[PDB]
Amino acid sequence: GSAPEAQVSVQPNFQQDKFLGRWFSAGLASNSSWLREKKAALSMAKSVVAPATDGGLNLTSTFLRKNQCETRTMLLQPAGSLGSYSYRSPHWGSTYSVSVVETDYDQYALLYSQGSKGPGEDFRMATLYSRTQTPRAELKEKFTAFAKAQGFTEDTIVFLPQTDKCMTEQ
Repeated sequence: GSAPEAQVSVQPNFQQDKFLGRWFSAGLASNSSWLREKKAALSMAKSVVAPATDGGLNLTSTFLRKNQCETRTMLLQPAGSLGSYSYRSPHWGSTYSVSVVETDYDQYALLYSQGSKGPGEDFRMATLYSRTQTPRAELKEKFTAFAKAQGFTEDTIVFLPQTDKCMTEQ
């Protein structure tokens, strides 16, 4: 039948090693009311990408709320081709393909999460992971203009600031 590989929203022959690492919260984009109700609950956010034992990817996401920091692990599998992984929670029954459109850890990275459930149904959600601790108003304009070019407005774009409220490591 068909052949593997599928650049649905991934990057070229990039090195997955230059995509991992502890990423910090920056911004996001999607279509839902919850996206707004979450902005008010802004807090610590740290996603650490790590190779999965099942040849996939296990990233740990940090989150703060009510003076409490809880970590969330997610073991994703390969989508036929490295540089891309889809999360499938059997306990719930929801699939989501995660791809990497762009990556520039030196400043930020572009993620792509697709949602599918039932006859068709498609969802678009981009994740901008900022590895820098010094935002640039010029980049903010570069990001806003980018999402704008994709026919998307601020109404479908959330902001995820970064704050050292809690952390620990060697």
